[PDB]
Parts: sequence; structure tokens; C-alpha cells
Amino acid sequence: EGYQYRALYDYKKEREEDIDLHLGDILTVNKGSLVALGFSDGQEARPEEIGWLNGYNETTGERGDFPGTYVEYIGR
Repeated sequence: EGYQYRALYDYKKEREEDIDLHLGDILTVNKGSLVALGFSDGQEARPEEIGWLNGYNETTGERGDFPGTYVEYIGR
């Protein structure tokens, strides 16, 4: 239930709002928490053209926002 992507790049938890991303990580970004900004029906599947997405990195058991370009939506 939500758009889950894969970590294409590695990011370092810099801002207290972003989290730690690493190639091979799994980001569980719900569908509402993502459209909570106003995206369009279909943008949720475009982290590179989305900007930032709040997902759950199960690999690190952490939750927060991250650079969408460093991910790759792959499905639910």
C-alpha cells in the first residue's frame, strides 16, 4: 500500500529531516504521504522528477525524506 522504490544512490542523513540512503536500500513511501504535497496521479512514480520523498528505509529501519533522484520506484 504505497509506492516503494529502491535506493539507486547513497545519501548521508544531513538535514534532521532527511535519512540515510544506500544503494540496495528499500524505501517504503506511502501514497498519501507522497501526494500530501499535491503531486499528480502518476508523479509518485518519478522520484527523480519529484524532488524529495518520505519513505521507510527498512535496511536501516529509519523513516524520513530523501533525494528522489537517489531512488527508483519499482512498484508496490
